[PDB]
This record gives sequence, C-alpha cells and structure tokens, in this order.
Amino acid sequence: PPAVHLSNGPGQEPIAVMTFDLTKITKTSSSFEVRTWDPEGVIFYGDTNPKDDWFMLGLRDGRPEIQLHNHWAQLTVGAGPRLDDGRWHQVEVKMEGDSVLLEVDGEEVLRLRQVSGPKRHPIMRIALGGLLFPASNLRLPLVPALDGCLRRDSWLDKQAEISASAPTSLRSCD
Amino acid sequence: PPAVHLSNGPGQEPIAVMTFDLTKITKTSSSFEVRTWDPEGVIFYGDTNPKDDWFMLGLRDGRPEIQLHNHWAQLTVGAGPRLDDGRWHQVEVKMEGDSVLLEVDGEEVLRLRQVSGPKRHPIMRIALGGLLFPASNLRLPLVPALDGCLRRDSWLDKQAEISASAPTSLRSCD
Ligand SMILES: COc1cc2c(cc1O)CC[C@@H]1[C@@H]2CC[C@]2(C)[C@@H](O)CC[C@@H]12
Ligand SMILES: COc1cc2c(cc1O)CC[C@@H]1[C@@H]2CC[C@]2(C)[C@@H](O)CC[C@@H]12
Ligand SMILES: [Ca+2]
Ligand SMILES: [Ca+2]
Repeated sequence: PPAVHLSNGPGQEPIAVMTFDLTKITKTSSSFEVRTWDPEGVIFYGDTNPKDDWFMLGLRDGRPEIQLHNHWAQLTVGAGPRLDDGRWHQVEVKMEGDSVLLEVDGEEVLRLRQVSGPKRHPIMRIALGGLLFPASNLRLPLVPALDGCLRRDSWLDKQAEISASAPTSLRSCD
Repeated sequence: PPAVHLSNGPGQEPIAVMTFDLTKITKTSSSFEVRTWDPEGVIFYGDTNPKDDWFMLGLRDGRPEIQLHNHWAQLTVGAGPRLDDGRWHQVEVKMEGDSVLLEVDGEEVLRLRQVSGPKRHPIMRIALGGLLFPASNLRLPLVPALDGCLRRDSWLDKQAEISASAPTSLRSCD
C-alpha cells in the first residue's frame, strides 16, 4: 500500500491534521504501520483542548512513549520494544473502558488504566508527525521530528471525521 | 537456589516485611525471579507512608501491573508479556533518575517517568506477596493472593536494611 513520510522539511510541524466530531464517534481506536531508524520523535498528537486535554504517542530511545494530560490523569510513560530497527511495525491505540491500550505487532505492551471518565469540546484533533503546541509544552520535552514512514493508517471512524488539512502535499516513501 | 511460596494460607497478608533506612540507601533497585500460573495477585508492595506514599507491583490478567501513589504521581499501569506461563521469569525494578524502570527477562518493558522528586519518613517498608492496607484501598483493587514462587531476590542494599519480619515461617517451593 501507499506509505507517507512522517516528517517534512525541518520537521517543526505535523504533516496532517484531522478533526473529529466526538459525538459521532462509535469506534475509539486507531491503527497504522510505521517504519523508522529514528529513535525519537512524535508519531501522533491528539487533543480536545491543547490547554488541558491532550495526548501524544511518540518514540524516545527508540521505544514507544505516551504523554497524557487530562482531567483524570497526567503521565509520561515508556513501554514496548524498540521500533527503530528499520522494519515495519503494526501499532494500535485504543480506548477500552477507562483505559488506553497500546498494542505493538499484535501484542499488548501498555495499558494506562483509570485515565478516562464520563473531554473539553465535542471536537478531537489528531496531528500526524508533530504537535499542535510547542514541544517545550510537553510534560517531558523531546524533539518532535520523526524520520519515518506511515502506512495502512485508520483513525477512529471516517463517519465522525469533520475535516482534514495538510500544510503541504504528503510526501510518499515510495 | 532456594525458592519460597508467595502466598500462605488464605493469602490475605504478606509472607514477609522488610524495613529500610532511606538515608542509608545507596542502591535503589531490586531483582528476583518469579514463577506462577496465577494471573492476578501482588508480587510486592512498598511504602514510606501507607496513607500517601505507596507502590505495588503485581499481576493482572497475567501481566505486570504497577500502582503508585505519591506526591508527584498517581497511576495504575499494565505492561510487559504475560508471566503466568509457569516458567521462571527474572524481574528488576529500579529508580533511574526521576523514573521507575521495570525490566522483565532482561528487557525494559515499562518506564514510568517523572514520578519522583528531591518520601514521607526516612523509612521504607517492602512487603512480599501482600499489601500493608486493605486491597479495597488500592487505586484499582485486585485480589492480592499470588500463588507463585519467589527466588534469587535481592532488595535494595542489605546495609540499609533495618529489620525483617515474617508472620509465619517461609514455605519452600522445594
Ligand atoms: C485517555 O484520555 C485521552 C485519550 C486520547 C486523547 C485525549 C484524552 O484525554 C486525544 C487523542 C486520542 C487519545 C485516545 C486514543 C485515540 C482515540 C487514538 O485512537 C486516536 C486519537 C487518540
Ligand atoms: C517513584 O515513587 C516511589 C517508588 C517506590 C516506592 C515509593 C514511591 O513513592 C516504594 C517502593 C519502592 C518503589 C521504587 C522501586 C523500589 C525501590 C524497589 O526496587 C523495591 C521497593 C520499591
Ligand atoms: Ca527524530
Ligand atoms: Ca491470585
């Protein structure tokens, strides 16, 4: 299938931004394949409010890292095997009850429990390959640029998708 | 080497309690091997204050789980492969800067970052196979009894160890 580069130019911004109608969401999971030799960077960032309800999945020291900041939890957690071996890796991130589940290559590697509740606005934004605020604003800053490739990505439900933007045309890893 | 049973009788209390002088601690890591077919239970609990500075490592759905409650963080997190396959597994838990690192069979499977700071009293208690407060007091309750075996366990520095207790004689898995 067609693969896209996760970074463009200086790698200072996302390659794409998707907006979703929270009230129209029926599927709270996303999956994709990623390949990279880069040990650090942002795979995706998401929020309902950059001020107080945001989430980031990235790599640090080659391994998956999640940072989360919302009403119920504030955390910085590393888990899973290194993914920077230049091989394609399947990744799934989903909400399971009050938990966030991270699966890598079919195996559950991390489950953040009690991090959700009955999230700011009825709109969720998902940015690929970058953040929607300065990196200095992360709980634990890292350099966002992730020199890798993304393919076979499915995000929530297309029916709940409000819109999609791209600062520039998506560069193919072909 | 000699192995010990992690549960006794009804599995309502720890098989042993160790107390340490925080000010005498130079090594902030522990390691041990565990074997079990039990998917849920407490491997060890530790605190400096059962009221507001405690930590628990156990199994839930066969996989490692850590619950932590202190001044800097409050979390419930699952990670790593299932350990309830009846095989011996090496486990290491250590403090690395402001993080808690969990290694299983030589592989880092979880790193809780930004959970420590410059912890209540100068005394730390470590209880094996049970908690030092009701299970209902966990962030996420579980049934503490862990039907497994422990061996080759090293806890912090023997020099910092103040005392050790055991409600009853340690039952051998021999
Ligand atoms: C658990 O709390 C939160 C979680 C989340 C967010 C905010 C929270 O407060 C924003 C991005 C979300 C992610 C949960 C997992 C999602 C749905 C992925 O499948 C795609 C976008 C991700
Ligand atoms: C990160 O914060 C905390 C961490 C901890 C405790 C309290 C905290 O507030 C108590 C038990 C400790 C564990 C850190 C890891 C230790 C040292 C293991 O090697 C043996 C006992 C464990
Ligand atoms: Ca990078
Ligand atoms: Ca049990």
